Amino acid sequence: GRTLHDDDSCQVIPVLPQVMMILIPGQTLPLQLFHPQEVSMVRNLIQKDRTFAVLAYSNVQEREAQFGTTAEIYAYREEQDFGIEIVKVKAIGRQRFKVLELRTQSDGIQQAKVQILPECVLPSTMSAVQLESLNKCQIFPSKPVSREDQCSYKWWQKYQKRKFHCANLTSWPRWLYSLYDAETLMDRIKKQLREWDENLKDDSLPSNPIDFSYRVAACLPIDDVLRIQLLKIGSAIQRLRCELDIMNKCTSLCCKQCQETEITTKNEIFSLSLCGPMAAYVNPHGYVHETLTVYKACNLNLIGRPSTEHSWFPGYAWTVAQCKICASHIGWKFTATKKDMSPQKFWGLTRSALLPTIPDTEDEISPDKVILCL
Amino acid sequence: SERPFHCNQCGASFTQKGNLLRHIKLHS
Amino acid sequence: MSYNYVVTAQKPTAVNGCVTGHFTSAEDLNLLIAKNTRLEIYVVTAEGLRPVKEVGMYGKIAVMELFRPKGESKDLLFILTAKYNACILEYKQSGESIDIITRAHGNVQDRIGRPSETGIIGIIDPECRMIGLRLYDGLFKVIPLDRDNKELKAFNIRLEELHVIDVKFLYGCQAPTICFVYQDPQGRHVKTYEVSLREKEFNKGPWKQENVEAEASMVIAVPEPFGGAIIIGQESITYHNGDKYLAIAPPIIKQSTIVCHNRVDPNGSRYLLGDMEGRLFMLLLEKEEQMDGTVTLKDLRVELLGETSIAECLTYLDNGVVFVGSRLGDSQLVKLNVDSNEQGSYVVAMETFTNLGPIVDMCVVDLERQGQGQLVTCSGAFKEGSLRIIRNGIKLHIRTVPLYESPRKICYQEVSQCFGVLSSRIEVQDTSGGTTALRPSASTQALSSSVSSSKLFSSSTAPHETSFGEEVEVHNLLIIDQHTFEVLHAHQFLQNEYALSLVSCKLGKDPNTYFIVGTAMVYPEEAEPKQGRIVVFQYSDGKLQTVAEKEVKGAVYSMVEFNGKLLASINSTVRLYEWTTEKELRTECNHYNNIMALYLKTKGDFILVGDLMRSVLLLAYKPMEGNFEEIARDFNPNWMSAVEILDDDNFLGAENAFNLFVCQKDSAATTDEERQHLQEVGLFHLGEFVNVFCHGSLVMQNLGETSTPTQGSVLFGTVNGMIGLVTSLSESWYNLLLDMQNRLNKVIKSVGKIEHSFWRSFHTERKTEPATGFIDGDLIESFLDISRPKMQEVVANLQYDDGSGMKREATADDLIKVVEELTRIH
Ligand SMILES: O=C1CC[C@H](N2Cc3cc(C4CCN(Cc5ccccc5)CC4)ccc3C2=O)C(=O)N1
Ligand SMILES: [Zn+2]
Ligand SMILES: [Zn+2]
Repeated sequence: GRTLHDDDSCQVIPVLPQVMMILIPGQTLPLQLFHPQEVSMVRNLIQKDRTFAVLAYSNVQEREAQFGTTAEIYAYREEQDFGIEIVKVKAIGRQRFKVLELRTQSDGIQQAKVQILPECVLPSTMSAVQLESLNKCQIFPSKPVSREDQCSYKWWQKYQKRKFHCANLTSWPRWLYSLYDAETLMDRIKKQLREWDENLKDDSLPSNPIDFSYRVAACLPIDDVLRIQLLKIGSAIQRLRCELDIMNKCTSLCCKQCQETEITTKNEIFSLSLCGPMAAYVNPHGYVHETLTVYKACNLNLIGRPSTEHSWFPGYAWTVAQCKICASHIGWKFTATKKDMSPQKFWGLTRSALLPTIPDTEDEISPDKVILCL
Repeated sequence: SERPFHCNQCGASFTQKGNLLRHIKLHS
Repeated sequence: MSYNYVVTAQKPTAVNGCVTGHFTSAEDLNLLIAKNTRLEIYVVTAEGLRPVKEVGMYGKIAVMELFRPKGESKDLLFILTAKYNACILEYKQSGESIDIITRAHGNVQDRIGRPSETGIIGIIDPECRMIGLRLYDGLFKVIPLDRDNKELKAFNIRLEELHVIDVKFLYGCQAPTICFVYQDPQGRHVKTYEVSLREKEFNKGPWKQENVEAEASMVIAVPEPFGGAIIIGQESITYHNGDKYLAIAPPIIKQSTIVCHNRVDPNGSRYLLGDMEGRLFMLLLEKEEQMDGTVTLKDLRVELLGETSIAECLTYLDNGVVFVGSRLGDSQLVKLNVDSNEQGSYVVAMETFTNLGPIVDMCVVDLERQGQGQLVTCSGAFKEGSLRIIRNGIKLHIRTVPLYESPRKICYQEVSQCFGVLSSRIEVQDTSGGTTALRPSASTQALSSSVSSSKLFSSSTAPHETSFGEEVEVHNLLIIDQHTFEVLHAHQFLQNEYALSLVSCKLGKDPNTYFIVGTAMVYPEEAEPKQGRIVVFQYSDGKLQTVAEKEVKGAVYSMVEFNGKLLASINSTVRLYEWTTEKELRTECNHYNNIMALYLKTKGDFILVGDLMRSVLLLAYKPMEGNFEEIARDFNPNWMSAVEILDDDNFLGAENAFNLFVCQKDSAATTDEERQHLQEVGLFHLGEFVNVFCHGSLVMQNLGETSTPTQGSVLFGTVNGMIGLVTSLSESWYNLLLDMQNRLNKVIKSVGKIEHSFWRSFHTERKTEPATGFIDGDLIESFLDISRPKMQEVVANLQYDDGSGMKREATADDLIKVVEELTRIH
């Protein structure tokens, strides 16, 4: 079934030592166990509550953690892979908690006294001024269930005026209440995720904002130390707000493959022709590339000599460019042939090889701390 | 050093065959 | 740790319910009005309304219905509070002693259950067989009406339809039948179920589901002759009774949305209808006796009667006299003339009952006495927009100044003997491209007028257009004389410019006093604001001049005077400006926060900051460093409505479910962890929604310090017009007055037998704890109204701590003089 503790209660539950990655509630965790004490300890959990702790480490090398997530096992199977006899276990994140004590046992397995942090659920912001006669005008005549009719901000505009009609009884306008409204915040995200990657919004994302906020915290392209901030937030509203602030702070692009190398920033983008900054170009072998033009990029190595052969930008010669770290292909460096060419050198990055990320300040000369918003 | 081993995907030139094979595998 | 005392200065004035019936005696006709926690009982005379009794409850009155079960002389009153307290009340008079007795009571709350989007709905079967409550989605609570059920034991019934919008009990049905409009994916529909008290279950109704209009918002049960029901929507009025389904959209109604109704003819032939804009209609149900005695509905006709105040509820009394219960403006009595007047209106106002409406801002001014302060508020909305001047009678004297447009902020500029007020009026898009006003209001009928020169965003303008008919609100800064209260000047802001904050102060070395407004360019596609101004105005010689125009990156939610500098909050930044000698604003400091700096109160070098989710944050200006440094915080998510600095260590805020809370700077703070965390030391369920906090007192401030028993004085205005005052106490008084509260609770007769401790218990949908750090001043001051025998019951075996040695039996006469000391704070 489902084993769940009460809010704000102290619980003492074991921590698996091999685990280190942050577990967001809702997302699934598969594990591979070889050690007998790990297996024996998991076997005992199947008899009892089936729940263990997955910490959110701030420094995994020192094993420093202030919060984490409980994990409920739901799948157990003693498999064999590569001539090794291993147990494969699947668990799911459930409750959040605040780390209190980290007593380590006689085994390598260590116990953890911890206090369950509750999921803070707030009623409608306008519910606070009593559900009176304008209440019957609060509910909507269904949704348009149309991708094109519900993108109509004409619908989202009628949504705001009607949901927050009572805004004039308070000291703040309707549009401020929209900035704290989950459905609005959710759709603000969806519109920006679809901007990053085209995909079906209906199937891929859950409709519940608590499920939505957590699901997005998992798939956001961010460091797990930054992800700890999202794990602390108890209100799906503040969580959705924070994720929007992050999304707006992801102004740079890194290697999609290694994700350790900041290539370029959005500032460096530019439209070479009226075609746009990004366009789809073809090579002489039938390969199609969505190419982004940027003035400056770094942490790249060049391959081969420049060639004008089948150049997408006449007057420029391309040189294949790849990531400094993993050598996956990132694009091309375009260099002008003549002196009267306007930028003289620029870069053509293929989109599928890039991934947006927050500009890191690995230069410790000016490391101003990133402040997330609620 | 005339690099007659070309990748049809990105265009990289290579000077021996087996080096290009290492390359086209990273594309996947 | 903090000992605070809270008392009502003005009871809630807004009306949120009203019914007629025979509650006092079977003969005379009663009118019962609900004003949040107050309940007023009248008798309908031919002259006007004769007040009879006025009682308060320990709860926000959510349901109020009269009914006469079989074998009763007069009607009984059923009330259901916001905390789900149920009760049946009887009017009892013994010569001239009037008392409301509790026939039955109980709490009907369910552990587990989602409070419906549509709120609490309470309906009583017309045969008084039962009471139905729709409290949670998917459930229907039924209280069977037996003489036995004095505890109101009830049962829920599985309700397959989740999103129910309204429900009523139908007349002339074999079994008690309910009719309701619900929503599911296919649109809205209307359905009926029979209620079986024997089976404790649902059965098939008289006439199955039928499809209704998209905006069906109201259900009216039509009395016995007709049967069936009328469903009112946004553009249609329909009648349904199985065989027949008639729906009309007469052109006279399409322009507005109907929000309330009341029955005129007792058989149901006529109904009164009021819309959101103050209009008043009459609905006619044409009959046909068809021999037998079977009256069948033939048609529906609607007539426009006139304009009233924006009606929350209506109730026809008799002889064409109608009570208009209003929430945004003054409630009224109106006469319905059969023959129109010269304006065309068949309605004429008889009486006007003052409603301090929604108080959205206020300030205290001494104005004339130079000793006794006066409170000027921003009350009401739309055409009900108004100012109010409250002062002590020298009881409360209130003078009204109508504006006919919504006032938003107010502040006082003594230097020019006038007030600065931010207001907004609605205009409609014109076919020409411009906009057309709806009526003349304060901003339109001003002596002098001006519009700010389109400069900053004249070049930086986004391309978008407004369709014809769209309502668009225009913002103004009003200058109002502090004596006559006429609009001396009205400055209109740029199009799409939204005025948020307003202050009046002196800056830097400049001796001129300015009106500073923080604005925000609000666009529809732009979700968070990216453009705004801080304008400095100067009012000199009857004319308003723009002094400086400082662009910012976002919305200026708040501003405060901060020791000669202008402290503004742009989104999450807390920016400090300086007034250069060249009369311009130069940034000195920034502090980038985790939260949007919406609420801002300041005391010296402390700054209290808050966002909409009860995130409290305490900053401090470091003079040597020349920038801001954070002191402490307490982020517990919950809706927050306003906030105020009590003293250097206490902080007062108002949060969700009509609660009050006090956060305190942790004494015995040794770690930087606990130094930087504020402890919640006071929690209190006020019952009102606080919009604004204000330092000041409506009493003679008292020059010579006459050992004031309380320290501090904070006023606050609420949504229901209630004005309250909060003041701090000493440890011995709090401990004493607290024991006073618990003794009074034993001798005091509660209306509906609601436990006081339960009423004030801190409550939200998830968490419910008892109140701490707060004294119910209204309970203490009620000690003076009981009898001396009840006082001797209260004081019996009660000690103080005066000297920690002279604790003695408090006499009722010692104690009486003590409460009198507390009545003098308001
Ligand atoms: O601007 C851009 C970016 C580069 C991109 N290219 C170019 C490209 C050419 C080839 C083949 C073409 C045929 N030669 C034969 C040859 C040998 C010696 C000298 C000249 C010719 C081998 C490479 C393979 C892949 C790519 C590729 O991805 C593109 O099309 N346009
Ligand atoms: Zn890489
Ligand atoms: Zn390649």
